[PDB]
Amino acid sequence: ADGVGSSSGNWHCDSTWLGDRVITTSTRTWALPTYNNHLYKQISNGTSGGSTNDNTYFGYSTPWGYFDFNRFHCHFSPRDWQRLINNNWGFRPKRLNFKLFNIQVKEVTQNEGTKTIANNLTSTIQVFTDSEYQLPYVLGSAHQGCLPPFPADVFMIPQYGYLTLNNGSQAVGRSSFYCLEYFPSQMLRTGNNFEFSYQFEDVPFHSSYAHSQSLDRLMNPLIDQYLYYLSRTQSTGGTAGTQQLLFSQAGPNNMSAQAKNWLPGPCYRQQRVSTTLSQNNNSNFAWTGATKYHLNGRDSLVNPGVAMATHKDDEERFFPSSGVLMFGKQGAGKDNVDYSSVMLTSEEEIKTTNPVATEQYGVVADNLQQQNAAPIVGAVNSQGALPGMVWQNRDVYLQGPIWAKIPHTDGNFHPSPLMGGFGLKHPPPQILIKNTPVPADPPTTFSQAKLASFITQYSTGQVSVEIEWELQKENSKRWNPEIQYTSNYYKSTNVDFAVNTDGTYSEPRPIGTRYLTRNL
Amino acid sequence: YAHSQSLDRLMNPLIDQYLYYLSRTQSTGGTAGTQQLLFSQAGPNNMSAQAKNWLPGPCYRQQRVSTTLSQNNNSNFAWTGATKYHLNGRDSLVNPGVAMATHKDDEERFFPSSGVLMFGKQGAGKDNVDYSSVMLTSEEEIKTTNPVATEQYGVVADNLQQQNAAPIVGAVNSQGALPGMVWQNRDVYLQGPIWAKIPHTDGNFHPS
Amino acid sequence: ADGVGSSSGNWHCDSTWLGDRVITTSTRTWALPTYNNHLYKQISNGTSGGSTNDNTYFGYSTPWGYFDFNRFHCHFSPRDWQRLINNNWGFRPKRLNFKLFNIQVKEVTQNEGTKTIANNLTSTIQVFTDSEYQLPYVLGSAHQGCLPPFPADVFMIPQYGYLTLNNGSQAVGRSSFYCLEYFPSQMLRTGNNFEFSYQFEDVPFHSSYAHSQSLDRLMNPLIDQYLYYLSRTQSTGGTAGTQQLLFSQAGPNNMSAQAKNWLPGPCYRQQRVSTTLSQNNNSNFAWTGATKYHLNGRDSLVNPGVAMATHKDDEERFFPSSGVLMFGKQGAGKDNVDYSSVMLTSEEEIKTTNPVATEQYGVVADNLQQQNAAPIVGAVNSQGALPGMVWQNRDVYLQGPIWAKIPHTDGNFHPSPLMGGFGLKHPPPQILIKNTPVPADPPTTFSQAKLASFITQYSTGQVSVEIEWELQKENSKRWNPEIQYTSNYYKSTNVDFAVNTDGTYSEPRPIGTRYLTRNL
Repeated sequence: ADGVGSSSGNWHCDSTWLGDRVITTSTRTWALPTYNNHLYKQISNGTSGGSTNDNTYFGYSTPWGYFDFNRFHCHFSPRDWQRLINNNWGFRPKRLNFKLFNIQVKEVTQNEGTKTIANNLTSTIQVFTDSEYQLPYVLGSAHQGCLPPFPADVFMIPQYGYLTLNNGSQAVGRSSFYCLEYFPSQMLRTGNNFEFSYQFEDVPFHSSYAHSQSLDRLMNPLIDQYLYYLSRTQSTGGTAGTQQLLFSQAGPNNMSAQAKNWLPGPCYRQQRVSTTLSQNNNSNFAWTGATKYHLNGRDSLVNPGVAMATHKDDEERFFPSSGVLMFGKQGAGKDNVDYSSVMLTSEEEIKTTNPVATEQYGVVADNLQQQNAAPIVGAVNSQGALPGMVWQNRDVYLQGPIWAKIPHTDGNFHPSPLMGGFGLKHPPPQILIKNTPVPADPPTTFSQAKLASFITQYSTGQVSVEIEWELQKENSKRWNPEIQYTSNYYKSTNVDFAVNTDGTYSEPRPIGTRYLTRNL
Repeated sequence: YAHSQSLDRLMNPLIDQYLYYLSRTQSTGGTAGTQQLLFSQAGPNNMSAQAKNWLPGPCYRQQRVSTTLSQNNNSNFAWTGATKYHLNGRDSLVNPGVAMATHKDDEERFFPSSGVLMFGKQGAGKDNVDYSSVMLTSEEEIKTTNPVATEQYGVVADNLQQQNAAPIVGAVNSQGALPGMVWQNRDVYLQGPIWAKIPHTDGNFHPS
Repeated sequence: ADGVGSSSGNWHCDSTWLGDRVITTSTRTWALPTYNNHLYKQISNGTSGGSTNDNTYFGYSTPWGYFDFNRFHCHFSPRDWQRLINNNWGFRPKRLNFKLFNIQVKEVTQNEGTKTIANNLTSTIQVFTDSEYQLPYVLGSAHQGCLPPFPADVFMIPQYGYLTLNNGSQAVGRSSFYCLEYFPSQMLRTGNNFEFSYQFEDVPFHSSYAHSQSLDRLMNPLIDQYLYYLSRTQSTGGTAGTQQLLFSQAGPNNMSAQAKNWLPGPCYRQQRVSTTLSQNNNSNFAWTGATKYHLNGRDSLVNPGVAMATHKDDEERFFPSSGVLMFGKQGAGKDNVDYSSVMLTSEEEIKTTNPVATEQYGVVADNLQQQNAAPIVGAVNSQGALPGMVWQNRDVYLQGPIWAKIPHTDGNFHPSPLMGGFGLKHPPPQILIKNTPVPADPPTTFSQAKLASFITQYSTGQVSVEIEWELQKENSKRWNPEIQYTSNYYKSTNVDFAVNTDGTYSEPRPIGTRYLTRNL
C-alpha cells in the first residue's frame, strides 16, 4: 500500500484524438501557502475612504485555497488547439477526472537571518469539493490563479474569499457567513491521494465557424420576389409633387428593400474608440463616456457585453470601449499599461448575424405623419430581443474562460456566458484545499484563549485534470479552400508559443475558435 | 428566498482578473492632454470595471412617489405621470408591472407609482381612501438580481465620437430582454393570487 | 494499514436533519501540553492565609488532560440552532460517537535564545475513557476548556484535577487519592487512532416552548363556578360592623378568588438588583445580601439557583442577584468586569408556571384569630415542594452546559440540573489524555531516585464527536403566528455570529431554546 516512500501517482499530460472524442489530460506542480495565519477575516471597502460608491463591498477572506482549471489553455497545447479549431465545427465537454497526488508538506523556520526548510511527514492537508453548490461559487469571474498554460510551470494556489450583500461598507441582515471547516473534508498525509469524477450536463456545442452568408443576403440573386413594397410616395418627374402611392417588386437591383424572414441579434451600444490616437477625442472618456448598467444605486461598467461585431468592413482601427476581450502580453503591468502590451480580440465572424457594437441597431419612426408634419425617424441604440431574431454567441479563446455557473434564478434569457464559455447550471464543483494548522508549543498552564502561535508551513504536490470532449466533425461541400490558423512562415527571433532565451513562456496572440465556415 | 449575493458582486474579492479594460484615454498629469490608450486589470480596488458573465433583469421604468408628502410634486400626476401601455387606442395603466426592486438602499420612502402590490387594511373604503388604510408591499429581496423600479436600467452611448465631437451617453429607461440576462419573479403573498391562466397564444416570454 | 504517512481519519463537521433525528458531527484541532512536569501534586487552600473559611479546599492536580464537549455550541451552528429552537418542542440526545485521529507528537528544545520544534515519530500518548465512573467526575461544573464554538479554532486541552474532603487545608481520613495511571489506557502513536461509542439513557425531552396560558388563568372566562368562597366576614354598609359570614361564587369578575387544581413551583427567594444604578442601594451587598446555603460550616452562594422567573411584567431592569446565568461577551476580563461586558440571560417564559425569583412565594396566616386579636399574615420567602405543584425547568442555551451527572445518592428530588441540562446517572464517560513521559538521558551510574529530567514535548491532533438527537416535532393548531428567533434585519458594522476584521469569532447574545408555545 501507500506510504512515505512510494509515490501517489504518475505524471500525465497527453491528448487522445479518437474519432469524435478528444481526451485532454494535464498535470502541474503547485504550492499552497498558509493564508491569513489560519483565519477567516471580514474584508470591506466603504465610500468613507477614497473609494467611490460603485467600488464598495463586504465579504470574507478565508484561509482556504482553491484550484482553478477554468481556462482553455490549461487543457490544450497550441498544436492541439490548432487541430481542434481547424478541423471541427463544434465541441463540448463531456466528463472530467481530477487527482491530487504526491503531497509534500514542509515546515520552514527562521533563525536570525538564515532560512531552513524540512519535511513534516505527519502533517496533513484538507480537501473537499463542493458538489452540492452550497458555497459562493467564485469561479467563472476570470480571476488569475489558473493552472499555467505551460506544463513546466509551478503555480501558487489562489486564496479563496467571497463577497456578500452590503450597504456601504456595512453588512445587512441577509449577509451570509460561511465557515469552510463546517463541511466534511478529506485529510491527506504524504502517502494519501485524492480523486473525483464529474460529468457535464448536456450543453449545446460551441459553434466554431463563421457564416458564409450574411443574414440580409439569404435571397436568390437571380429571381424577383412576388411581394411588393412601397417604393415611391410622390409623383416623380412631374411639374407637381402630388403624392401618389406606387409599389414595386424588389429584386437584384434593390435588395435592401426585400422582405426577409429574420432579424439581427439584439443590440446594446458601446462607445467607439480608435487605435489611431489622433482620431479619438481629447479628454478622458474611458469611464465617463462608458456604457454602464445601474443596479441598486451602483453603476457597473458593462464588460465585455453582449456579443456584437467589433467593427464593420474595412475599419480595423475602431473597437468598442468595453466590448472586446483584452488579454495582456507576457510580462505586462497591472495598471495603466500602454496599448502595445494588451492583445485586443476582435469578432469579425459574427458581423453576418450580429450588429456592430459601436453602431445603432436601426431606425424607427418617431411620429405619425400628416400632410403638415414631416415624417421623423429615431435611432434605436439599445434593442432587446424580438421574435424572429437570431444571433451568435461570443467566441471562446485559447486563453479565455471555459464555462460559467448559470445563477440559480426564476428566469434567464439565453443562459450563455457573456465572456464566452459554456453556461452550466451545475458546473464543475469548486475544489478547496488548506494546510491543516499545526500549533506551536502551548503554555504549560491552561488558558482559555485560542492558540495564536503556529508553525510556519506550506505544502506542494502534483495535480491532474482530464477532460473528455465531444466534437462535431466538419462536413461540407464547399469547393474552394477554407481559412486555417497557420503560424507565421517567415523567420523570427524566436518561435511563437515557446520559451525565450530566459525560459519565459509566452503566447503572442489570442486565438479564436472560428475559422471554419457554414451557410447561415 | 433572497439572494445572499448581488449580481455584480459574484467576484472573488482577493484575486485580480487576467482581463484588461480601458482605464484611461488621456495622458495623465502632463502639461498636455494628448490622448493615449492605457489599459489596466480590474481588481478589489475597482470592481465596477470588472468583466461579468451576466446582466440584470429587464427594466421598464415607473414613476417615483415618496410617502413623505412634502417631497412629492404639487399636482395630480397619478394618472398623467403614470407608466402606461397603448393597445388598440386604449391607454392601460401598467400594474403591477414587471418585477423590479421597489427602492434602493436606505430609501424606504420612495415607491413606484404603479409598481407595488397594494392591499387594503380591514374595513377600508373602495375609493380615494387615505394612505394609512392601504398596505404597500415592497420587494427588497430582488434588488440583487433586478433593477430598481424608479431608476434607469443603465447608460448607452448616443453617438460616434470624434476628435471634434464629445462622447454622449443616453439613458436606457425601458430595456427588453437580452441574452445573458437573469431576474427574479415577483413574490407571492399570503393575501395575493395563487395562479393565473397563461393565455392561449402563438408565443409568450417567461409565462409567469 | 496505518503508518506515519497515511492519515488516521477525515474531517467531519455537518448536520443531518432527517425526520425526527438530527445528527450533528464536529471536529476540532487541539494541543495537549505537559502539565506539572509529569507529576501529581497535592493542592490545597487554607484559612490561615488571606482566604476565608468558605474558600478552603484540598485535592490533587494530575498531569492528565481531558476533553470537554459539554456545551451546546460545540455541537451546533447558530443556523442549526435556529432550525432546532424554531421548529421543535423538545429534543434529547440519543447516542454519541467519538474519535481521536491524526496524532502529531512534537519535541521542542532551547539552545540559548532560539527555539526549535521537531517530530518525535516514536512517541506515544495515553487515552482512556472512564466508563465505570470510578473517578471524580469533574464535567458539568461549567468550566472552560470546551471545544471552541467555531470550527476553525485550535484549543488547548485543560488540566485534570479533583477535590476531596478536607478540614481546613488539611485532609481527613476519608480523603481519596486517585492515580490515573492505575487504569488500563490505550497508547497511541502517530499512526494510531482512537474511538468509542456511547448511548444515552432515556431522558425527558427538554421542553422548549413557552406556555400560552398562565397557571392561575386555566379557567373558562365565560362560566361561573358552582363552588363558593368566603367573600365577606363583616356586615356591609350598615351602621354596625357585626360580623356575618357571607359566601359567593367566583366568576369572571373575581378570578383571583376561584378554586384551582394546582399550585406554582417552589420558591427560594433571591435578592433583587436593578440594572439602573441610581435605584440600587449604595453599599456592597453582592456577597452580604446574597442568598446562600450553609453546608458543613461553609456558606456557599446559591447559583444559579432553582428555576424562577427573572422578573415580572413590565420590569426588565430588575434581576435576581445570583439567579440568572451570566455569559461574558467575546474578549471580556475574568475579574470585576463592567456590566456591559456580561450577557445576562432572562427567563421570561416560565413566569406562567413559576414564581418570580425576587418576590415572595405567597402569604400564610401567622396566628389564630379571636374577637380580640386581629388576623396576621406572614410572608413565605422559601417554599419547598407541596403536592399539586408544577413548575418548569431552567432553559438551555447555545452557550450553556448540555448535561450533568446525577450524584450517586440515596435519594434525589427532580434530578434535573440547576444550571439547565440533562441530568444523567451514567453521563458520557470523561475522556482523559496525557503525553507519555520520555526521559532525558539518565546517568551512566545507577541511581535509586526517579528520573527528574524529561524531554520537553507536546502533541496535537484532530478530534471528532457526533451526537444523534431525538426531536419532538411541534404539532399545534394555533391560528396566529409564533415568535421566532430572527437575526437583526437592520444594517450593522459586521455580521453577528461571524468573524470580525481581525478574525475574532464572537457570539453577540445568549440564545434560549423556548420560542414555541403550548397550552399550559
